[PDB]
Amino acid sequence: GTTTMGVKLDDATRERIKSAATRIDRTPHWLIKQAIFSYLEQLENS
Amino acid sequence: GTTTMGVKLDDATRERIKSAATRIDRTPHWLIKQAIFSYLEQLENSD
Repeated sequence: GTTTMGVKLDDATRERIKSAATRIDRTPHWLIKQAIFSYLEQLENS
Repeated sequence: GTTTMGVKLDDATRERIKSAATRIDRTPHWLIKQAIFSYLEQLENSD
């Protein structure tokens, strides 16, 4: 029960993700999932 | 330019995104992008 979804991002955003992930010793993939869970927690909380 | 990167999501996460996106009149793709923007801003800001 796992699927790969494509997210279309401009190069500026991609580079922001890469830089941020490295700083926190994470992969860009982790960073995106963390982003998703954080935003979902904020929407679902209400 | 533009790049497409694959995010590996389990079905529970995929359905949560779909449900929440519909509730806010958006697509799952938009929601993921918004999540990214919001998280990056919080990550980049000085406290």
